[PDB]
Amino acid sequence: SKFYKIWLIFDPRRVFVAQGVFLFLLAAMIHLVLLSTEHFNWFELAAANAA
Amino acid sequence: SKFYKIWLIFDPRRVFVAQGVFLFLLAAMIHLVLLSTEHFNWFELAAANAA
Amino acid sequence: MSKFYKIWLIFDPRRVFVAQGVFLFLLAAMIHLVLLSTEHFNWFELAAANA
Amino acid sequence: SKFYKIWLIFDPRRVFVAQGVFLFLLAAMIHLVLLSTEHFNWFELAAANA
Amino acid sequence: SKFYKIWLIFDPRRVFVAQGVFLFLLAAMIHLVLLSTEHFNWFELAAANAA
Amino acid sequence: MTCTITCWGIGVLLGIMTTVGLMVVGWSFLQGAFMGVLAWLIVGGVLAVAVC
Amino acid sequence: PEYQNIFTQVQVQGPAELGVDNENNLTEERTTGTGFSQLIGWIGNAQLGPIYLGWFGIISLVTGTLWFNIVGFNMLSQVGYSIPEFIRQLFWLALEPPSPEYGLRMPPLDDGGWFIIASFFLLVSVISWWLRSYQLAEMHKMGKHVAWAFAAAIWLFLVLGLFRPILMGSWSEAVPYGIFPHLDWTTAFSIRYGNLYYNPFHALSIVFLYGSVLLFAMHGATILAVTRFGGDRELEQIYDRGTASERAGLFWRWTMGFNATMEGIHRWAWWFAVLTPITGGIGILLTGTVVDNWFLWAVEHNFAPDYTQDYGYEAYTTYDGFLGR
Amino acid sequence: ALLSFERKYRVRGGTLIGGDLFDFWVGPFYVGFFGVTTAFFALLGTILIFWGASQQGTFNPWLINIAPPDLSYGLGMAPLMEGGLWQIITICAIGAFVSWALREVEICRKLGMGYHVPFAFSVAIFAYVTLVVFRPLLMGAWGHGFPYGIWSHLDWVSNTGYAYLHFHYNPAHMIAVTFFFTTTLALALHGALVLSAANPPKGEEVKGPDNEDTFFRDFIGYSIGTLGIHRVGLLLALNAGFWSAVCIIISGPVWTKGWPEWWNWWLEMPIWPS
Amino acid sequence: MEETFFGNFDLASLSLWLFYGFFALLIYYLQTENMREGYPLEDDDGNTAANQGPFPLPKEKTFKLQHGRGELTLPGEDVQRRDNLALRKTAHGNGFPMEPTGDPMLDGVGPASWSKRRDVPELDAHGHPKIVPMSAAEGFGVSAGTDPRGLPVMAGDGEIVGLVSDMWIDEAEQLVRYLEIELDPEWGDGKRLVQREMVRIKSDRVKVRSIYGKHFKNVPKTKSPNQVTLLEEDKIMAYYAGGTLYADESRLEPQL
Amino acid sequence: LSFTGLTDEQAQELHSVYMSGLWLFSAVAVVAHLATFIWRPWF
Amino acid sequence: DLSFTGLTDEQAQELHSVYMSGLWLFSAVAVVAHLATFIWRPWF
Amino acid sequence: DLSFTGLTDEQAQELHSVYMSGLWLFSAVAVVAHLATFIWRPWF
Amino acid sequence: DLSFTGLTDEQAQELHSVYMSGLWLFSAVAVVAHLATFIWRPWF
Amino acid sequence: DLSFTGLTDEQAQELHSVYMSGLWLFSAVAVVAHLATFIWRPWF
Ligand code: BCL
Ligand SMILES: CC[C@H]1c2cc3[nH]c4c(c3C)C(=O)[C@H](C(=O)OC)c4c3nc(cc4[nH]c(cc(n2)[C@@H]1C)c(C(C)=O)c4C)[C@@H](C)[C@@H]3CCC(=O)OC/C=C(\C)CCC[C@H](C)CCC[C@H](C)CCCC(C)C
Ligand SMILES: CC[C@H]1c2cc3[nH]c4c(c3C)C(=O)[C@H](C(=O)OC)c4c3nc(cc4[nH]c(cc(n2)[C@@H]1C)c(C(C)=O)c4C)[C@@H](C)[C@@H]3CCC(=O)OC/C=C(\C)CCC[C@H](C)CCC[C@H](C)CCCC(C)C
Ligand SMILES: COC(C)(C)C(=O)/C=C/C(C)=C/C=C/C(C)=C/C=C/C(C)=C/C=C/C=C(C)/C=C/C=C(/C)CC/C=C(/C)CCC=C(C)C
Ligand SMILES: COC(C)(C)C(=O)/C=C/C(C)=C/C=C/C(C)=C/C=C/C(C)=C/C=C/C=C(C)/C=C/C=C(/C)CC/C=C(\C)CCC=C(C)C
Ligand SMILES: COC(C)(C)C(=O)/C=C/C(C)=C/C=C/C(C)=C/C=C/C(C)=C/C=C/C=C(C)/C=C/C=C(\C)CC/C=C(/C)CCC=C(C)C
Ligand SMILES: COC(C)(C)C(=O)/C=C/C(C)=C/C=C/C(C)=C/C=C/C(C)=C/C=C/C=C(C)/C=C/C=C(\C)CC/C=C(\C)CCC=C(C)C
Ligand SMILES: COC(C)(C)C(=O)/C=C/C(C)=C/C=C/C(C)=C/C=C/C(C)=C/C=C\C=C(C)\C=C\C=C(/C)CC/C=C(\C)CCC=C(C)C
Ligand SMILES: COC(C)(C)C(=O)/C=C/C(C)=C/C=C/C(C)=C/C=C/C(C)=C/C=C\C=C(C)\C=C\C=C(\C)CC/C=C(/C)CCC=C(C)C
Ligand SMILES: COC(C)(C)C(=O)/C=C/C(C)=C\C=C/C(C)=C/C=C/C(C)=C/C=C/C=C(C)/C=C/C=C(\C)CC/C=C(/C)CCC=C(C)C
Ligand SMILES: [Fe+3]
Repeated sequence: SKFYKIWLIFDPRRVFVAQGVFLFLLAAMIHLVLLSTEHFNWFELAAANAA
Repeated sequence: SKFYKIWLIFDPRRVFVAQGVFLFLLAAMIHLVLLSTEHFNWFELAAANAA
Repeated sequence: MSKFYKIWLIFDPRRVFVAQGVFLFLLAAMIHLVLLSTEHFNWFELAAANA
Repeated sequence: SKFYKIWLIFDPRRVFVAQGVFLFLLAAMIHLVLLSTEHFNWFELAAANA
Repeated sequence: SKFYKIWLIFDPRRVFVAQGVFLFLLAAMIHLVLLSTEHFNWFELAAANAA
Repeated sequence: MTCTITCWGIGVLLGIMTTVGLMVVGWSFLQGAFMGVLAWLIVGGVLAVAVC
Repeated sequence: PEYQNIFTQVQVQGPAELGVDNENNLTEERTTGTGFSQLIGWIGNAQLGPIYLGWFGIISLVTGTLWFNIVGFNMLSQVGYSIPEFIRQLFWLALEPPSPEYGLRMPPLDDGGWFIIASFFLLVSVISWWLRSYQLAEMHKMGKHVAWAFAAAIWLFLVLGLFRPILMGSWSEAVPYGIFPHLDWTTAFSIRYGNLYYNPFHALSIVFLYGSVLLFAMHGATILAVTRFGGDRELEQIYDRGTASERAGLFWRWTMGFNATMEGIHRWAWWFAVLTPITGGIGILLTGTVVDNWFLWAVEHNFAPDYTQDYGYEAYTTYDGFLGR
Repeated sequence: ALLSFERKYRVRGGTLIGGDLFDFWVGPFYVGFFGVTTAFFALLGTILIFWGASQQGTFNPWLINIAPPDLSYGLGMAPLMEGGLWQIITICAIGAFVSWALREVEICRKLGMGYHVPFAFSVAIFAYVTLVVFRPLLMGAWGHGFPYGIWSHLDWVSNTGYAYLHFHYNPAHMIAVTFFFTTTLALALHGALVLSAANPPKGEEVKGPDNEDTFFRDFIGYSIGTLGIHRVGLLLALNAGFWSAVCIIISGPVWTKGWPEWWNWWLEMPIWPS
Repeated sequence: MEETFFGNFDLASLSLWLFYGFFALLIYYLQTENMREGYPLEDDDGNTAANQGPFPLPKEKTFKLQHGRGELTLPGEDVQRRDNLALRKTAHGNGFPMEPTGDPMLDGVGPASWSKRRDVPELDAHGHPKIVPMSAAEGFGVSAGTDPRGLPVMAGDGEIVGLVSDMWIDEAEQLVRYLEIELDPEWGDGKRLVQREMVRIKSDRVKVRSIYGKHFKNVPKTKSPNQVTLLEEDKIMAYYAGGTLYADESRLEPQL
Repeated sequence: LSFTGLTDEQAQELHSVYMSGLWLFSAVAVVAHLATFIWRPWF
Repeated sequence: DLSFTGLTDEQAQELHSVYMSGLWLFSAVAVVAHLATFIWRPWF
Repeated sequence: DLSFTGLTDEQAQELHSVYMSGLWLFSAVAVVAHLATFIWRPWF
Repeated sequence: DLSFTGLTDEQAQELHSVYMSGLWLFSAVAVVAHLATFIWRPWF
Repeated sequence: DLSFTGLTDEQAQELHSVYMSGLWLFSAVAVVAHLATFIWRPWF
């Protein structure tokens, strides 16, 4: 719609840096909770297979 | 697309340094994760194969 | 591929060369130290075994 | 090759001092590693040959 | 040959003191690691010879 | 200032919430307090820097 | 109430100060990259100015990182390269010194061999940093008081890890490279050699450690008390004594009967701090080489207190009484 | 006697109580209403120590030991030769320390300077107070204070430290010790700059504040300034006194187990995989 | 070695006595280094006292002052001594306070007393005056805190004496030193300086509590509006701190 | 109106590119999630 | 006309052209490397 | 154009040419060293 | 053309020729020393 | 032509000649010392 006006408030260079840092940290955190579980831990799951 | 405009916002000198340390640190972390697993530790696997 | 030479326009050759030299050696010492920790790739311990 | 141009980037004083300290530190380190082992320690090998 | 030009970039006053202390500490270190060994300890060997 | 201190106040308030929130779902006081202190420094610090 | 000069009420920031220069050409090794932090400027200077990098600074930093890496990477290998376990046990892991059976000889890498190599790089890094302090003072045409004071700290650093192990003839007497482990070594060191409280030099070093905190609280508060008379400009008060130096002197003269000057306070300050490791270095050197039991030394020299009361808890209460039953 | 510049500062007034009744100088010392009480309490405590030393049987300064009462006596008064003399000296010691701080207020008020010095001394008093009355009150007996002996009060530290099986693992001891080793480091470095700048090599002009300011910029890349070092130096010392009070007031009133066991919260966090 | 020289005097015991001798010499050296200023002692009447202390005066040391200001040998006659002090003894003997003969704040005695420093501005490394107004300074501005320029100045009794017109900074250390006060016609005539350590800055005003409204007209002035000499700094600062005790009788008299 | 000193036309141009990147980042994430659900469903 | 780094629109495409080529060259090796290690010890 | 370090387009070409030749020589040694190591004690 | 350190191109070539002369002399001693040690106690 | 230390070519040439005389003299004594101690107790 008219969401493009957000850049009249947010500095594009100041928000891109924050978005890039946030996205990677979020991705690493979700990848880490999976390994904490015993069901979705593909590293330990592969060891169980062919054993 | 027209993603080239990111360089009108990001300074190439500052971005290139940022991903240079990020890429290696990410690569070192993943290589270390495998060394902590019994299944993917290629150093310990070779010892077992010899015996 | 053939036009990567432009990286020297962004990067100062003086500081890149100094950083590369430190990183390359610190890399080389890391793997050499890693190998010496393993029981299979320790060339000093292997020579004693063959005695 | 054309490696002589490395001195156009690097200061001759700076490389030589850095290289001198770097070379000695390796030589002391590798010699110490040899002394650690039981097979390449030339001091105890002479003792064992007695 | 041509090594005499090393004095064109190294200050003789600065080198000699660095070249001087380094020789003594090295000589002291070797005389110490040599004394620690039982085979090459001339102080302990003389007592053994006298029996 | 009057905004950095206010943003710091939100951080310490969140840390108290984080401490009691983790104690409710188990954990312990010291375990909860550590994450509360950690949340105070990060969220409180980010708020004071992200907006002034 | 009156404004106590603990936080600056207003900060002014101008062009960055690149520092003074002379014919020694200090500027050619300076980074010339400055940044201003307002958070730290509430209590001190707000400028993170350029740092002089020479060769002693570079050598120390590179060799210091090698010691940091060798100790650190050994710890990571000890827990099998498990990063979550490395973080969890970070304060408990260490690089233990060699076993006592190897004497002064080079031990195997897994049994203290990497400790000696890492300690070699730390020794180089510390000495190089001392040379940088000595060189910078000479290039600035200033006194060598910074180098001499830092040499006093290195004296305990050398004695604790280099000089004493040689005198005992065993590399096993060094300090492990760990957060909690070097606290364990500190406690075990006192227990093994009697009671380190009864070491006269340990007692003397504590006198100068307490005096150091004592005197800097006294000096820090006195200068803040006279900062309304421009007392924070200590150097100008030495060359031209103002009312700030007079009142600061008279305050202590009326309190404890004698005082100092604006210069002489820093001679007291320098000497108490410098004597803290100098005296402790002598005490550690004599421990094991000469005494081997400090409480028995105290009993022999008649300064160990004697007690006449009983020792068991049965002489003061009962098990049922303590439990309230 | 006076100093070369002392006469113009010895003016009447500035007292907190007593006015000009006690407002005079004895030698270099300033006597106030609190200088009278300081003289009384300090002399009374000093004499009682030697009276107890006489009955102890020894006058050796190393061996003199005035000990608190037993834990059985609780918070009440004890016989003078069975621990009551220690309690009286503690009252005298507290009265002499508080009077000394209040006397410093009168002196710095007469000189028109700040009250930073008496406030800093109060932290030292607070550390002494939390060792002899505050902690014994929480633990319920006057026998938990340290004895008044040169070497006896080290034995109290040794046993109190080992009463928790490892006293280095105390989190507040960890913080408090870090402040001593740093305050001495700050004291050594600050005292070196002023000495180095004011005493350059022979034949060289003395250096100003700019030269020492740029030295640490060249040395560690950051200089806190002439005002900042005293401002942060007081804070490091005051924090050292405060955190040392914390480490001993939580040992027994707040924590009774061994101090290594405290860190079990970090080892057994739910986030750590098993 | 574990063998004693005599009785029970081993190497550890010998090192202890060596430190005792060294410490005694160190204390003697340290104390004499503190006697470079203020000695000989003198008495309340101004004559040299019969007692001078157990520590003799140290040997002369020379400071090579920069910017061509000559040398300075600290042990000697003091050029900072003040003359014609407006004080009278309250007792015929020694050890009793002096009573001012006039206005203590004007005469500069007690808490309001200054010292006869050099009548030249303090200089930075380059040689220019150290403290200058921000109007002369180039590239300097307020980066944090509350800007006090333009705020009214409220005295110790609540009177408003004027508004802050300028503010003097130490460009060498980037630190604020003084605030200029534009005195109102009802209270003063021109501009006065107050050091930053006696002023508390609020959101709408700056408060100085050591000086009442009527004491502002007598604050010492600077010879020039672009720099302040060491003597003027010492006179200005002493005046404000002297008001912490001489502003009114309630401050001088005991609080209890 | 414009706190960033950026005109309306530029902001509209900037948003269109940002949307194009956001969809591409989301499209990869969608494809990745079907792969994970097929291999090891969590519902 | 918009630029926060002083870069020109025409030369921004020039910089991005080689960055993408560096991206594909770096990624191509990684894909081959991941293919090689999946044959060695698959994780699925 | 687009000079951030003062180098010209023509200047940087031979600097990269020698660097790549130096890169290949360093990499060629590593391949030979790695090939010898795999024969001596294989890790696969 | 390009000289960050200041010394000229022909000057650089003169210094490098001497540096390689020293480098090969240092390496030649190392190779002989390494060869002698391998005959003494081989590590392969 | 070049001197980072402000010494002319002639001075450096004769400075090195004196330095090498000391270096060879130091090494000559060391060689005899190692030769003598090898007869006493060889380390090989
Ligand atoms: C059970 C414990 C034992 C004990 C065992 C010891 C032992 C063991 C020692 C002391 C020593 C000391 N003890 Mg004790 N001590 C005990 C009880 C006490 C008590 C108390 C209230 O009970 C106190 C206050 C003290 C106080 C002290 C200090 C007086 C003294 C330390 C000197 C110093 O400053 O070190 C400061 C010096 C160093 C830290 C070395 C500095 C290293 C170099 C200069 C810096 C290198 C930096 C490094 C490279 C890292 C840099 C990284 C940066 C990030 C870049 N002990 C009990 C009895 N004590 C020391 C001593 O004896 O002195 C004579 C000592 O060795
Ligand atoms: C911020 C904390 C630091 C600190 C600060 C500090 N201390 C201070 C001050 C400040 C800022 C002062 O202004 C004040 C002063 O004027 O010093 C010269 C002072 C002071 N701190 C002192 C000592 C002192 N400070 C110590 C440490 C510290 N104080 C900390 C490191 C220590 C330790 C821990 O060892 C000691 C021993 C004095 C020099 C002085 C206080 C003088 C005083 O109180 O005088 C009045 C009393 C007497 C003259 C005699 C009193 C005698 C008693 C009535 C009887 C004995 C009681 C006592 C319990 C005996 C115990 C003996 C055994 C333990 C051996
Ligand atoms: C004895 C009185 C006090 C004292 C005095 C003292 N210390 C001193 C001095 C003085 C007078 C100095 O002048 C000197 C100094 O430089 O001060 C700023 C110093 C100093 N003493 C220090 C600390 C210190 N002081 C201590 C204690 C004390 N020394 C007392 C409090 C102690 C203790 C408690 O033992 C310590 C640990 C240093 C801060 C400093 C000089 C040390 C130094 O810089 O050594 C050179 C080492 C390095 C530059 C590197 C060290 C290791 C790094 C952590 C590695 C880098 C890691 C990084 C993350 C890179 C990672 C790379 C990888 C990811 C690839
Ligand atoms: C865990 O680690 C373990 C496994 C333990 C380990 O060992 C890891 C080992 C690892 C990683 C090996 C890393 C080593 C490397 C990379 C070797 C680099 C070594 C090099 C490059 C040698 C150059 C030497 C040349 C010089 C230094 C001087 C030449 C001498 C001449 C004399 C110079 C002067 C000449 C002149 C002509 C004068 C000047 C002229 C004018 C002024 C005109
Ligand atoms: C399992 O869980 C755990 C363990 C937690 C885990 O692992 C979590 C991991 C997770 C979440 C991964 C997330 C990481 C991601 C997403 C990283 C992708 C990385 C990317 C995309 C970067 C590629 C960069 C390659 C380029 C681009 C090279 C280009 C190089 C060339 C050489 C440059 C070209 C030259 C120039 C430009 C010259 C300049 C030009 C001019 C001057 C004209
Ligand atoms: C366990 O221990 C292990 C680890 C195994 C170990 O030890 C490791 C050992 C390692 C790494 C060996 C390290 C290598 C070494 C040490 C080789 C360098 C040695 C050198 C280079 C010898 C210089 C000798 C020079 C002299 C001695 C005098 C000559 C100076 C003369 C006399 C100067 C004349 C003075 C003048 C002023 C000239 C006058 C003219 C003018 C003024 C114009
Ligand atoms: C169990 O729960 C646990 C696990 C606990 C949990 O916490 C669950 C997770 C939770 C709740 C997180 C909630 C997730 C959220 C909120 C997702 C936010 C994610 C978003 C929003 C994705 C944006 C993607 C935008 C991109 C990636 C654009 C690409 C940009 C492109 C590249 C364009 C860049 C610009 C240019 C190229 C040029 C522009 C300039 C000019 C045209 C001038
Ligand atoms: C836990 O980790 C474990 C599992 C242990 C692990 O191992 C994981 C390790 C991991 C992931 C690290 C992966 C390493 C990587 C990616 C490093 C690639 C290294 C690279 C790319 C560098 C090579 C090329 C550099 C040279 C060597 C150039 C030669 C330079 C030449 C010689 C200079 C010539 C220049 C001139 C002559 C100048 C001329 C001047 C003018 C013309 C003016
Ligand atoms: C993420 O990054 C990576 C990098 C991966 C990582 O892991 C991070 C690294 C991590 C976490 C390591 C953290 C380090 C820790 C906790 C170390 C604390 C250190 C402590 C407490 C020091 C104790 C006191 C030491 C003394 C007192 C020495 C005295 C000895 C000196 C040195 C004398 C010299 C000794 C010798 C023996 C001489 C030998 C010489 C010859 C033989 C010539
Ligand atoms: C018999 O075998 C059977 C049983 C059949 C079998 O095998 C069953 C298996 C089956 C069915 C498949 C199960 C596996 C699956 C599904 C694998 C998951 C697949 C995944 C995870 C896809 C990865 C792609 C992620 C990338 C590659 C992202 C790239 C991210 C980029 C890099 C974005 C970051 C870059 C930026 C620029 C953003 C920054 C922006 C600004 C700064 C603005
Ligand atoms: Fe000071």
